[PDB]
Amino acid sequence: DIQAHYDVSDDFFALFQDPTRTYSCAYFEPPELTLEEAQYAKVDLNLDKLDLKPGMTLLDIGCGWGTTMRRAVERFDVNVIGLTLSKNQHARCEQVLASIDTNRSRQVLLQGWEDFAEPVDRIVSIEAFEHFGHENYDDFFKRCFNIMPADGRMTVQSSVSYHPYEMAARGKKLSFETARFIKFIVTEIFPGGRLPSTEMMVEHGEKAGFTVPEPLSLRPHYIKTLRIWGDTLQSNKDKAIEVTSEEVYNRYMKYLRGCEHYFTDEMLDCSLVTYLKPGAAA
Ligand SMILES: Oc1cccnc1Br
Repeated sequence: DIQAHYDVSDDFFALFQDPTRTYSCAYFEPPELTLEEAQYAKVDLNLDKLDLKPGMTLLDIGCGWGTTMRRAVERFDVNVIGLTLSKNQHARCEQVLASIDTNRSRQVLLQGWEDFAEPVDRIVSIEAFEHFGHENYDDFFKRCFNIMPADGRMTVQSSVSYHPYEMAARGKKLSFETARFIKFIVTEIFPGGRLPSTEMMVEHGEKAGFTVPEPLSLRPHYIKTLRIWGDTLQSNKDKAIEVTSEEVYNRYMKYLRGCEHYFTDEMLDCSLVTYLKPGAAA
């Protein structure tokens, strides 16, 4: 109920996101890409790590509006299974996947990874991990390990914080201030969320039996992403307030400007972590 109060219509998000409605870090490689092109570049950055071969099945955990799954089918000629908890995203994904000219299997399930136990070749998860909760991390990596073959690979892209000990080292004043903003994100933007640390993402993966190379930082790309999101929301103030309220407009400008600030101050990061099964190709 208190959390439900923070429910926001998809129409609001459309007033600050690119036409694909991607609600995650873009990849500005090369630097001159538009937000929309950078969102396709981020999908490619993830898929290009997964050693995907024709006829494999890719699981997308938190499949959004289906952009990742569509690009995987079109680029790699693979079957796809998407998991989402959003009825609207589910509806859109079925139609996105049905639209694709292919013989490959395309499936979208209105459920979480907890209830998913089908064999898959590869797994991608782009900024859903912040919504799982710390106590679920061992079950998540065990599930992911067990449903993949000997050459399995997974990418998880997640916003991350630092252990309070690490935060204290970079200024106490800045340490408490960051913790408070994180509390705001996890209360008002992603209610019930939890930012993991990169160390947590890595060590939970290793405990489950994965090889974990050095994670890729997307920090500078998230700064560019949040700058464009904030500037776009600000340019649509009138329409955003009209579609929601002044409260919600102020909340999301605080979020977007705030994240840009703490990413620039290197008190937040965004990690793309690769998880390799022992039999993964070299
Ligand atoms: O299973 C979950 C949990 C949270 C967010 N998305 C998914 Br799919």
